[PDB]
Amino acid sequence: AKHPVPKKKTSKARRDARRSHHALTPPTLVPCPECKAMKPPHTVCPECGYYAGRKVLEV
Amino acid sequence: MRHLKSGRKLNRHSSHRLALYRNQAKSLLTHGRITTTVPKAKELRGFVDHLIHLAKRGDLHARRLVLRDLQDVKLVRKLFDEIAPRYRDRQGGYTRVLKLAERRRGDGAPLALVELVE
Amino acid sequence: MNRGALIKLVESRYVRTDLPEFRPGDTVRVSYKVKEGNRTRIQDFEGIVIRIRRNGFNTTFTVRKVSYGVGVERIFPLHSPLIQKIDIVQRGRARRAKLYFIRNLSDREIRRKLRADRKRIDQDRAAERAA
Amino acid sequence: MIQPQTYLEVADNTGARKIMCIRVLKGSNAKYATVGDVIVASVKEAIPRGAVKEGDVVKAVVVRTKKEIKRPDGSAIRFDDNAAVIINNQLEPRGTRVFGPVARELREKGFMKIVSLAPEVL
Amino acid sequence: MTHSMRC
Amino acid sequence: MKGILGVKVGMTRIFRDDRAVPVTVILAGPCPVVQRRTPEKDGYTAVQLGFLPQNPKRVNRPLKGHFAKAGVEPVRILREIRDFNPEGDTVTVEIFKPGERVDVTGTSKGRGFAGVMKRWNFAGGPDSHGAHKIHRHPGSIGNRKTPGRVYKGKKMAGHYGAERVTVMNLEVVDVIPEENLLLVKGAVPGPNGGLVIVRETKKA
RNA sequence: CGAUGUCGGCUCGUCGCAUCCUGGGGCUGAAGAAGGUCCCAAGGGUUGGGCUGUUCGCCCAUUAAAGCGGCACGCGAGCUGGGUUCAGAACGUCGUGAGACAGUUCGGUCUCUAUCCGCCACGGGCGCAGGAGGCUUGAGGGGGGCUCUUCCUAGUACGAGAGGACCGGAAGGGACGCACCUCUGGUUUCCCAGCUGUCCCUCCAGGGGCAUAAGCUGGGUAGCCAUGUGCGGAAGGGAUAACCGCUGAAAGCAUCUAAGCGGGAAGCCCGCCCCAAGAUGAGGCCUCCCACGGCAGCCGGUAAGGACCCGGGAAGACCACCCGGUGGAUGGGCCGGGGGUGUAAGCGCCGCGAGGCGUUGAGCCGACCGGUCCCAAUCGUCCGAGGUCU
RNA sequence: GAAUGCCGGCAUGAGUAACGAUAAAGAGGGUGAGAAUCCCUCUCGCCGUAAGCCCAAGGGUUCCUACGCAAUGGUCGUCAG
RNA sequence: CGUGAGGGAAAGGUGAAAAGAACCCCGGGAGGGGAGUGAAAUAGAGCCUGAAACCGUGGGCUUACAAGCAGUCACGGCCCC
Ligand SMILES: [Mg+2]
Ligand SMILES: [Mg+2]
Ligand SMILES: [Mg+2]
Ligand SMILES: [Mg+2]
Ligand SMILES: [Mg+2]
Ligand SMILES: [Mg+2]
Ligand SMILES: [Mg+2]
Ligand SMILES: [Mg+2]
Ligand SMILES: [Mg+2]
Ligand SMILES: [Mg+2]
Ligand SMILES: [Mg+2]
Ligand SMILES: [Mg+2]
Ligand SMILES: [Mg+2]
Ligand SMILES: [Mg+2]
Ligand SMILES: [Mg+2]
Ligand SMILES: [Mg+2]
Ligand SMILES: [Mg+2]
Ligand SMILES: [Mg+2]
Ligand SMILES: [Mg+2]
Ligand SMILES: [Mg+2]
Ligand SMILES: [Mg+2]
Ligand SMILES: [Mg+2]
Ligand SMILES: [Mg+2]
Ligand SMILES: [Mg+2]
Ligand SMILES: [Mg+2]
Ligand SMILES: [Mg+2]
Ligand SMILES: [Mg+2]
Ligand SMILES: [Mg+2]
Ligand SMILES: [Mg+2]
Ligand SMILES: [Mg+2]
Ligand SMILES: [Mg+2]
Ligand SMILES: [Mg+2]
Ligand SMILES: [Mg+2]
Ligand SMILES: [Mg+2]
Ligand SMILES: [Mg+2]
Ligand SMILES: [Mg+2]
Ligand SMILES: [Mg+2]
Ligand SMILES: [Mg+2]
Ligand SMILES: [Mg+2]
Ligand SMILES: [Mg+2]
Ligand SMILES: [Mg+2]
Ligand SMILES: [Mg+2]
Ligand SMILES: [Mg+2]
Ligand SMILES: [Mg+2]
Ligand SMILES: [Mg+2]
Ligand SMILES: [Mg+2]
Ligand SMILES: [Mg+2]
Ligand SMILES: [Mg+2]
Ligand SMILES: [Mg+2]
Ligand SMILES: [Mg+2]
Ligand SMILES: [Mg+2]
Ligand SMILES: [Mg+2]
Ligand SMILES: [Mg+2]
Ligand SMILES: [Mg+2]
Ligand SMILES: [Mg+2]
Ligand SMILES: [Mg+2]
Ligand SMILES: [Mg+2]
Ligand SMILES: [Mg+2]
Ligand SMILES: [Mg+2]
Ligand SMILES: [Mg+2]
Ligand SMILES: [Mg+2]
Ligand SMILES: [Mg+2]
Ligand SMILES: [Mg+2]
Ligand SMILES: [Mg+2]
Ligand SMILES: [Mg+2]
Ligand SMILES: [Mg+2]
Ligand SMILES: [Mg+2]
Ligand SMILES: [Mg+2]
Ligand SMILES: [Mg+2]
Ligand SMILES: [Mg+2]
Ligand SMILES: [Mg+2]
Ligand SMILES: [Mg+2]
Ligand SMILES: [Mg+2]
Ligand SMILES: [Mg+2]
Ligand SMILES: [Mg+2]
Ligand SMILES: [Mg+2]
Ligand SMILES: [Mg+2]
Ligand SMILES: [Mg+2]
Ligand SMILES: [Mg+2]
Ligand SMILES: [Mg+2]
Ligand SMILES: [Mg+2]
Ligand SMILES: [Mg+2]
Ligand SMILES: [Mg+2]
Ligand SMILES: [Mg+2]
Ligand SMILES: [Mg+2]
Ligand SMILES: [Mg+2]
Ligand SMILES: [Mg+2]
Ligand SMILES: [Mg+2]
Ligand SMILES: [Mg+2]
Ligand SMILES: [Mg+2]
Ligand SMILES: [Mg+2]
Ligand SMILES: [Mg+2]
Ligand SMILES: [Mg+2]
Ligand SMILES: [Mg+2]
Ligand SMILES: [Mg+2]
Ligand SMILES: [Mg+2]
Ligand SMILES: [Mg+2]
Ligand SMILES: [Mg+2]
Ligand SMILES: [Mg+2]
Ligand SMILES: [Mg+2]
Ligand SMILES: [Mg+2]
Ligand SMILES: [Mg+2]
Ligand SMILES: [Mg+2]
Ligand SMILES: [Mg+2]
Ligand SMILES: [Mg+2]
Ligand SMILES: [Mg+2]
Ligand SMILES: [Mg+2]
Ligand SMILES: [Mg+2]
Ligand SMILES: [Mg+2]
Ligand SMILES: [Mg+2]
Ligand SMILES: [Mg+2]
Ligand SMILES: [Mg+2]
Ligand SMILES: [Mg+2]
Ligand SMILES: [Mg+2]
Ligand SMILES: [Mg+2]
Ligand SMILES: [Mg+2]
Ligand SMILES: [Mg+2]
Ligand SMILES: [Mg+2]
Ligand SMILES: [Mg+2]
Ligand SMILES: [Mg+2]
Ligand SMILES: [Mg+2]
Ligand SMILES: [Mg+2]
Ligand SMILES: [Mg+2]
Ligand SMILES: [Mg+2]
Ligand SMILES: [Mg+2]
Ligand SMILES: [Mg+2]
Ligand SMILES: [Mg+2]
Ligand SMILES: [Mg+2]
Ligand SMILES: [Mg+2]
Ligand SMILES: [Mg+2]
Ligand SMILES: [Mg+2]
Ligand SMILES: [Mg+2]
Ligand SMILES: [Mg+2]
Ligand SMILES: [Mg+2]
Ligand SMILES: [Mg+2]
Ligand SMILES: [Mg+2]
Ligand SMILES: [Mg+2]
Ligand SMILES: [Mg+2]
Ligand SMILES: [Mg+2]
Ligand SMILES: [Mg+2]
Ligand SMILES: [Mg+2]
Ligand SMILES: [Mg+2]
Ligand SMILES: [Mg+2]
Ligand SMILES: [Mg+2]
Ligand SMILES: [Mg+2]
Ligand SMILES: [Mg+2]
Ligand SMILES: [Mg+2]
Ligand SMILES: [Mg+2]
Ligand SMILES: [Mg+2]
Ligand SMILES: [Mg+2]
Ligand SMILES: [Mg+2]
Ligand SMILES: [Mg+2]
Ligand SMILES: [Mg+2]
Ligand SMILES: [Mg+2]
Ligand SMILES: [Mg+2]
Ligand SMILES: [Mg+2]
Ligand SMILES: [Mg+2]
Ligand SMILES: [Mg+2]
Ligand SMILES: [Mg+2]
Ligand SMILES: [Mg+2]
Ligand SMILES: [Mg+2]
Ligand SMILES: [Mg+2]
Ligand SMILES: [Mg+2]
Ligand SMILES: [Mg+2]
Ligand SMILES: [Mg+2]
Ligand SMILES: [Mg+2]
Ligand SMILES: [Mg+2]
Ligand SMILES: [Mg+2]
Ligand SMILES: [Mg+2]
Ligand SMILES: [Mg+2]
Ligand SMILES: [Mg+2]
Ligand SMILES: [Mg+2]
Ligand SMILES: [Mg+2]
Ligand SMILES: [Mg+2]
Ligand SMILES: [Mg+2]
Ligand SMILES: [Mg+2]
Ligand SMILES: [Mg+2]
Ligand SMILES: [Mg+2]
Ligand SMILES: [Mg+2]
Ligand SMILES: [Mg+2]
Ligand SMILES: [Mg+2]
Ligand SMILES: [Mg+2]
Ligand SMILES: [Mg+2]
Ligand SMILES: [Mg+2]
Ligand SMILES: [Mg+2]
Ligand SMILES: [Mg+2]
Ligand SMILES: [Mg+2]
Ligand SMILES: [Mg+2]
Ligand SMILES: [Mg+2]
Ligand SMILES: [Mg+2]
Ligand SMILES: [Mg+2]
Ligand SMILES: [Mg+2]
Ligand SMILES: [Mg+2]
Ligand SMILES: [Mg+2]
Ligand SMILES: [Mg+2]
Ligand SMILES: [Mg+2]
Ligand SMILES: [Mg+2]
Ligand SMILES: [Mg+2]
Ligand SMILES: [Mg+2]
Ligand SMILES: [Mg+2]
Ligand SMILES: [Mg+2]
Ligand SMILES: [Mg+2]
Ligand SMILES: [Mg+2]
Ligand SMILES: [Mg+2]
Ligand SMILES: [Mg+2]
Ligand SMILES: [Mg+2]
Ligand SMILES: [Mg+2]
Ligand SMILES: [Mg+2]
Ligand SMILES: [Mg+2]
Ligand SMILES: [Mg+2]
Ligand SMILES: [Mg+2]
Ligand SMILES: [Mg+2]
Ligand SMILES: [Mg+2]
Ligand SMILES: [Mg+2]
Ligand SMILES: [Mg+2]
Ligand SMILES: [Mg+2]
Ligand SMILES: [Mg+2]
Ligand SMILES: [Mg+2]
Ligand SMILES: [Mg+2]
Ligand SMILES: [Mg+2]
Ligand SMILES: [Mg+2]
Ligand SMILES: [Mg+2]
Ligand SMILES: [Mg+2]
Ligand SMILES: [Mg+2]
Ligand SMILES: [Mg+2]
Ligand SMILES: [Mg+2]
Ligand SMILES: [Mg+2]
Ligand SMILES: [Mg+2]
Ligand SMILES: [Mg+2]
Ligand SMILES: [Mg+2]
Ligand SMILES: [Mg+2]
Ligand SMILES: [Mg+2]
Ligand SMILES: [Mg+2]
Ligand SMILES: [Mg+2]
Ligand SMILES: [Mg+2]
Ligand SMILES: [Mg+2]
Ligand SMILES: [Mg+2]
Ligand SMILES: [Mg+2]
Ligand SMILES: [Mg+2]
Ligand SMILES: [Mg+2]
Ligand SMILES: [Mg+2]
Ligand SMILES: [Mg+2]
Ligand SMILES: [Mg+2]
Ligand SMILES: [Mg+2]
Ligand SMILES: [Mg+2]
Ligand SMILES: [Mg+2]
Ligand SMILES: [Mg+2]
Ligand SMILES: [Mg+2]
Ligand SMILES: [Mg+2]
Ligand SMILES: [Mg+2]
Ligand SMILES: [Mg+2]
Ligand SMILES: [Mg+2]
Ligand SMILES: [Mg+2]
Ligand SMILES: [Mg+2]
Ligand SMILES: [Mg+2]
Ligand SMILES: [Mg+2]
Ligand SMILES: [Mg+2]
Ligand SMILES: [Mg+2]
Ligand SMILES: [Mg+2]
Ligand SMILES: [Mg+2]
Ligand SMILES: [Mg+2]
Ligand SMILES: [Mg+2]
Ligand SMILES: [Mg+2]
Ligand SMILES: [Mg+2]
Ligand SMILES: [Mg+2]
Ligand SMILES: [Mg+2]
Ligand SMILES: [Mg+2]
Ligand SMILES: [Mg+2]
Ligand SMILES: [Mg+2]
Ligand SMILES: [Mg+2]
Ligand SMILES: [Mg+2]
Ligand SMILES: [Mg+2]
Ligand SMILES: [Mg+2]
Ligand SMILES: [Mg+2]
Ligand SMILES: [Mg+2]
Ligand SMILES: [Zn+2]
Repeated sequence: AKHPVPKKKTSKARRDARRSHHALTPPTLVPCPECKAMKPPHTVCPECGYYAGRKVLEV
Repeated sequence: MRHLKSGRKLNRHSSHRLALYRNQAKSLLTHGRITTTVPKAKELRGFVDHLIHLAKRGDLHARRLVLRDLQDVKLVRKLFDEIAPRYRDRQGGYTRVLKLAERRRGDGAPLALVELVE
Repeated sequence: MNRGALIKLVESRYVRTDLPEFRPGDTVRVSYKVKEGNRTRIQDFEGIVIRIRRNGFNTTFTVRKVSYGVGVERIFPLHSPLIQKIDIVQRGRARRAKLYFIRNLSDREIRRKLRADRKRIDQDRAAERAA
Repeated sequence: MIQPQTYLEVADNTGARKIMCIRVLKGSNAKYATVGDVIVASVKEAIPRGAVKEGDVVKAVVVRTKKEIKRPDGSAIRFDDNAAVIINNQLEPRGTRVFGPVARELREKGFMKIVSLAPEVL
Repeated sequence: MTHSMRC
Repeated sequence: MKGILGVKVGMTRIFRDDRAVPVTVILAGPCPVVQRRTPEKDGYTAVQLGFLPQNPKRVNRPLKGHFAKAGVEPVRILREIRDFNPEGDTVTVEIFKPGERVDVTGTSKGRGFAGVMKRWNFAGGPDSHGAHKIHRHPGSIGNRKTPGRVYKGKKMAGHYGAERVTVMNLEVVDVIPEENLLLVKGAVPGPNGGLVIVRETKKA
């Protein structure tokens, strides 16, 4: 190869347009049915340790 | 292509991955429950389920087959005397995986618990 | 649906059950229907079964024989309608399923390697005593 | 599956012992020859005083192949060598004996004399 | 690295 | 111009006249007519076929109305056959007789991102004689300053397969109406379990 | 000349036509067959090798043919580096010499990261006056387009003989293309077995690690595959090219033309296969929702629906796509079948022993075809119309 | 306003290449505001004419212990030359 | 930096006076929010003034059928005085 190189400085407009896909999606949280704390669905509740109705974990 | 191919690789060569399953199997049967990453936990289910099932059969052949993977006669005794009778009338499904809410700080890894079933 | 059963159902019109059972290492004679010019005759092919690859109705088997100095291998569909009959000529005892290694053996090296399967030979003589 | 450079045994009494294919005489650019196909060949090894000698460029029809050939009845056949019989420009053998089995395919391809001279036809 | 020679 | 929706079951072979015949088995029927496309109403002529019955516990209200206007149980797939106007209200395998010729359309197997050698039968480079990291590379993709660009339609690496493919003029070997089965000589696009479409051939 | 890398080859094409072959023609010093010559024609095709760095060319064996040219002598941020083109060395030659030679000879560093245009693929956004879930039309593109042999007609027409047709029909090939895994043939990193050395468990027996990122060896399912299998080039309709006419003046005859009308190419248009309404010219049909509450707008709450999350998938880089989420067979287990390996361990018997035999086609057993709620897809959340104007 | 000018600052490339041998990791317990990365235990792997041990050069407190984690450590850090 | 001869930097400023921010609050700390000092604290020690490139938050106008050395001339729309 022969070491390709930027031909021009990218403009502020073009730099930021490339970043139009960079915003984070906020986390998906559901209320835990036992303690009502917000937590990711399909995970053992980190606040009360419940899942599928029963205690599973010590918090 | 991976069409209809079964079995994760877990970025380990063939003898590292095998030793990985054996050491997790030793750990889960020692403690009843462990935490790993989700993909490791999902693979451990079948590897352990087969060993528990052999202990359910309980003959000498089945004990020697299990000792290839588990190596520890004490642990195998525990599996045959204490663990296996728990599952005499349970047709498969000896292990369960539940996903944990919080990732590991140092690499963001999704974690999960694996445990023997009641 | 069950696709496997549908295929087995399609194949069931062509499955045979009249042929003898044999194993790699057995010596067999296949009476095979051949089209030669205008007529069709039954030409026998006798040799060692060196391979059986199984797949239900699609299982095939390979027979090796020496003929006027040249080794001949012949592959047969086990349920082909062109097979008249199969005659067990001899039971041999092999230790593996595929006998490719006998291509490189001398005739006496093969005889020393595939001695008569005296057990299955006695079971053959045990049957054929029907009444 | 014979191609240029392939050595072949000679299954006749013409004196040639080994021929090397230099052409597959099946169209403009056939890659391979099988039983029943004609090749052009150079005679690499011969016995003394025979009809054909080392260096002759001859024609030959292929009679046996180690690549198995398939048949409409679902069967296949396979020999331990690749063998040919030297012929003249009317497809007739230039010898008087054919040694070893030959493929039944030679019959429908027009090589009836070779088929009758053969000790077995498989 | 030997320079290219347009000679 | 007849057609029917089907499922690829799998390949096997059968013996017909001392000949081995490779076949692909297709479960085709039965296909309820769900809608008819008319020149008065739609601008052209075709039948909307249904295929495979579906759990109504999965059919939303816009679809339930559509099936209702035709008086049909809910089916999993709706596909049109163009210039087909069957007399009955249901299409079965019996519209094909052994010996007819059919075209079969399926979704080919997907190779994902495919290299130039697998996708386009390119030759690659040498594997020795100094070949430097180009063993599977396409080589040149153009000229120089004229035209100074690459042709549209240039064969390059990219996605390959999981595309619509029609294999044409296959022989119907057998029709097994009891089982809604179609035997077709040769090979048919796609995986076992994939949807296919079986039309009367356009070759003469 | 503050650098436009320079031969040949390889790869990948694409174009021109002064056409090498295949298709259509006129003339022939064209009997036939085969030629010669010119016209039309660029749709497709145009082989493998020996020699040389070679381009070219000669030769061998074939072929329907082995076309000639352009694209920076197309293509080194695509590869090569034989040649050419530094430094070493040598020969012939020239020079007193140092040195010199499109003269020869042997050797001699070819730079991981692509910003923009372009190209191949794939998403996100918004638009397409109400909003949705489906099914579609095809403007416009792209793909494809080759050809030979034998047989019948018929040993006929023609020809003294040798030889040998048109037209029409039939079968079988080569290469190429798409798809496929039933068969044939591969692979199959742990699916089974055998083997050595060593260390270990537990002494025997039985096992485990390591010898490669499989220690080695013999096999090998699904998948992915070609060497294997199916299918394609068309048919047909239309308009033409050269070319051949019908009728027919000007010009009492003649003239394919000036009015008019026929025939006529592998080429052109359509037909086949694929994409395709960002076709902003944003299309059509079927079905569903509906006029919610507050000062073409606004903001909230909903509708039909959609998304998120999760179980996954011959779908896949990611995303997308497709299936499923307890009203469930989606993955994992388990069970049955298939399939592979090829007769486990243990015990009994024979042998001093290595081993042998029986139990036994045994045991183990990925993915394939299925069954089964034993395990996990818990529980939920968030969006989402009220339809401008003549 | 230019001198491939000089000194300094700050951009672009870009959340890109890379994070330095493919000997390799897994779990449980503990500590701590915080742990894949520190400590302990079991399992696994690697070297073993070394990747073990002892001298000489050279280096010059890096040694041991307590307290620490801004920076140095290619990540992290409660650990550390 | 260099074996060495030798080469050879960068780096000034709170306030009139430390009165250099007790005490409380969040935080492991860093850092901040109050309180307090001061004529002044965007003089708070990373301290006079504090330009420019460069980065960011908020607001007005504008932009998803469109061809561009980016301006200029004209007209219209919207926002502001
Ligand atoms: Mg380069
Ligand atoms: Mg390179
Ligand atoms: Mg390189
Ligand atoms: Mg570079
Ligand atoms: Mg520039
Ligand atoms: Mg740039
Ligand atoms: Mg700039
Ligand atoms: Mg700007
Ligand atoms: Mg900005
Ligand atoms: Mg950009
Ligand atoms: Mg980006
Ligand atoms: Mg955001
Ligand atoms: Mg691939
Ligand atoms: Mg794929
Ligand atoms: Mg791969
Ligand atoms: Mg699967
Ligand atoms: Mg595995
Ligand atoms: Mg996988
Ligand atoms: Mg990796
Ligand atoms: Mg790795
Ligand atoms: Mg790793
Ligand atoms: Mg990685
Ligand atoms: Mg290993
Ligand atoms: Mg515990
Ligand atoms: Mg853990
Ligand atoms: Mg882990
Ligand atoms: Mg299993
Ligand atoms: Mg016991
Ligand atoms: Mg096992
Ligand atoms: Mg869970
Ligand atoms: Mg999560
Ligand atoms: Mg951490
Ligand atoms: Mg980290
Ligand atoms: Mg099947
Ligand atoms: Mg023999
Ligand atoms: Mg024998
Ligand atoms: Mg032996
Ligand atoms: Mg023996
Ligand atoms: Mg026996
Ligand atoms: Mg011979
Ligand atoms: Mg001979
Ligand atoms: Mg001679
Ligand atoms: Mg000689
Ligand atoms: Mg000689
Ligand atoms: Mg001869
Ligand atoms: Mg004979
Ligand atoms: Mg299959
Ligand atoms: Mg039939
Ligand atoms: Mg399909
Ligand atoms: Mg489809
Ligand atoms: Mg597909
Ligand atoms: Mg490639
Ligand atoms: Mg391809
Ligand atoms: Mg290929
Ligand atoms: Mg190649
Ligand atoms: Mg090549
Ligand atoms: Mg290659
Ligand atoms: Mg290579
Ligand atoms: Mg390279
Ligand atoms: Mg290489
Ligand atoms: Mg390339
Ligand atoms: Mg160039
Ligand atoms: Mg250039
Ligand atoms: Mg270039
Ligand atoms: Mg240009
Ligand atoms: Mg796709
Ligand atoms: Mg296709
Ligand atoms: Mg056909
Ligand atoms: Mg059925
Ligand atoms: Mg220059
Ligand atoms: Mg410059
Ligand atoms: Mg320049
Ligand atoms: Mg330059
Ligand atoms: Mg330059
Ligand atoms: Mg080459
Ligand atoms: Mg011309
Ligand atoms: Mg011509
Ligand atoms: Mg001509
Ligand atoms: Mg003529
Ligand atoms: Mg003549
Ligand atoms: Mg002519
Ligand atoms: Mg052309
Ligand atoms: Mg061309
Ligand atoms: Mg040579
Ligand atoms: Mg050469
Ligand atoms: Mg040459
Ligand atoms: Mg040249
Ligand atoms: Mg020359
Ligand atoms: Mg010719
Ligand atoms: Mg010629
Ligand atoms: Mg040539
Ligand atoms: Mg040229
Ligand atoms: Mg050219
Ligand atoms: Mg030019
Ligand atoms: Mg020139
Ligand atoms: Mg020149
Ligand atoms: Mg060039
Ligand atoms: Mg070039
Ligand atoms: Mg280069
Ligand atoms: Mg070059
Ligand atoms: Mg370049
Ligand atoms: Mg380039
Ligand atoms: Mg360039
Ligand atoms: Mg050189
Ligand atoms: Mg030279
Ligand atoms: Mg120089
Ligand atoms: Mg010399
Ligand atoms: Mg001299
Ligand atoms: Mg002089
Ligand atoms: Mg002189
Ligand atoms: Mg002299
Ligand atoms: Mg010289
Ligand atoms: Mg020169
Ligand atoms: Mg010179
Ligand atoms: Mg000279
Ligand atoms: Mg000269
Ligand atoms: Mg030279
Ligand atoms: Mg010389
Ligand atoms: Mg040289
Ligand atoms: Mg050398
Ligand atoms: Mg060189
Ligand atoms: Mg190189
Ligand atoms: Mg490099
Ligand atoms: Mg680029
Ligand atoms: Mg770019
Ligand atoms: Mg770009
Ligand atoms: Mg540009
Ligand atoms: Mg672009
Ligand atoms: Mg889009
Ligand atoms: Mg829709
Ligand atoms: Mg849909
Ligand atoms: Mg329309
Ligand atoms: Mg359409
Ligand atoms: Mg169109
Ligand atoms: Mg367009
Ligand atoms: Mg077209
Ligand atoms: Mg064509
Ligand atoms: Mg005749
Ligand atoms: Mg004659
Ligand atoms: Mg004809
Ligand atoms: Mg082509
Ligand atoms: Mg292809
Ligand atoms: Mg396939
Ligand atoms: Mg495929
Ligand atoms: Mg298969
Ligand atoms: Mg296969
Ligand atoms: Mg096979
Ligand atoms: Mg295993
Ligand atoms: Mg061992
Ligand atoms: Mg011990
Ligand atoms: Mg032992
Ligand atoms: Mg043993
Ligand atoms: Mg070890
Ligand atoms: Mg070791
Ligand atoms: Mg080795
Ligand atoms: Mg190793
Ligand atoms: Mg091993
Ligand atoms: Mg094999
Ligand atoms: Mg193997
Ligand atoms: Mg396989
Ligand atoms: Mg197989
Ligand atoms: Mg397979
Ligand atoms: Mg495949
Ligand atoms: Mg092939
Ligand atoms: Mg036509
Ligand atoms: Mg007239
Ligand atoms: Mg006239
Ligand atoms: Mg006219
Ligand atoms: Mg006309
Ligand atoms: Mg006419
Ligand atoms: Mg016409
Ligand atoms: Mg044609
Ligand atoms: Mg479409
Ligand atoms: Mg639209
Ligand atoms: Mg559409
Ligand atoms: Mg409009
Ligand atoms: Mg629309
Ligand atoms: Mg996936
Ligand atoms: Mg994914
Ligand atoms: Mg994705
Ligand atoms: Mg969708
Ligand atoms: Mg579908
Ligand atoms: Mg869904
Ligand atoms: Mg659902
Ligand atoms: Mg749900
Ligand atoms: Mg399931
Ligand atoms: Mg289902
Ligand atoms: Mg299941
Ligand atoms: Mg899975
Ligand atoms: Mg079985
Ligand atoms: Mg079996
Ligand atoms: Mg036994
Ligand atoms: Mg035993
Ligand atoms: Mg034993
Ligand atoms: Mg004894
Ligand atoms: Mg034995
Ligand atoms: Mg099992
Ligand atoms: Mg089984
Ligand atoms: Mg099973
Ligand atoms: Mg059920
Ligand atoms: Mg909830
Ligand atoms: Mg100036
Ligand atoms: Mg300046
Ligand atoms: Mg500069
Ligand atoms: Mg200067
Ligand atoms: Mg400067
Ligand atoms: Mg400064
Ligand atoms: Mg600076
Ligand atoms: Mg600077
Ligand atoms: Mg800076
Ligand atoms: Mg900037
Ligand atoms: Mg920067
Ligand atoms: Mg910078
Ligand atoms: Mg950046
Ligand atoms: Mg990124
Ligand atoms: Mg980049
Ligand atoms: Mg990258
Ligand atoms: Mg880098
Ligand atoms: Mg690096
Ligand atoms: Mg990276
Ligand atoms: Mg590393
Ligand atoms: Mg290394
Ligand atoms: Mg090593
Ligand atoms: Mg572990
Ligand atoms: Mg660990
Ligand atoms: Mg650990
Ligand atoms: Mg830990
Ligand atoms: Mg605990
Ligand atoms: Mg840590
Ligand atoms: Mg930490
Ligand atoms: Mg580590
Ligand atoms: Mg530690
Ligand atoms: Mg342990
Ligand atoms: Mg040692
Ligand atoms: Mg000292
Ligand atoms: Mg020091
Ligand atoms: Mg620190
Ligand atoms: Mg730190
Ligand atoms: Mg810190
Ligand atoms: Mg400190
Ligand atoms: Mg640091
Ligand atoms: Mg750090
Ligand atoms: Mg470092
Ligand atoms: Mg601490
Ligand atoms: Mg220390
Ligand atoms: Mg220094
Ligand atoms: Mg220096
Ligand atoms: Mg110093
Ligand atoms: Mg100096
Ligand atoms: Mg002061
Ligand atoms: Mg003052
Ligand atoms: Mg405080
Ligand atoms: Mg506090
Ligand atoms: Mg605190
Ligand atoms: Mg701390
Ligand atoms: Mg403070
Ligand atoms: Mg604060
Ligand atoms: Mg403060
Ligand atoms: Mg005050
Ligand atoms: Mg303040
Ligand atoms: Mg101020
Ligand atoms: Mg101030
Ligand atoms: Mg002052
Ligand atoms: Mg200052
Ligand atoms: Mg200041
Ligand atoms: Mg400041
Ligand atoms: Mg800011
Ligand atoms: Mg702003
Ligand atoms: Mg704003
Ligand atoms: Mg437009
Ligand atoms: Mg607009
Ligand atoms: Mg514009
Ligand atoms: Mg301007
Ligand atoms: Mg303007
Ligand atoms: Mg005006
Ligand atoms: Zn909770």
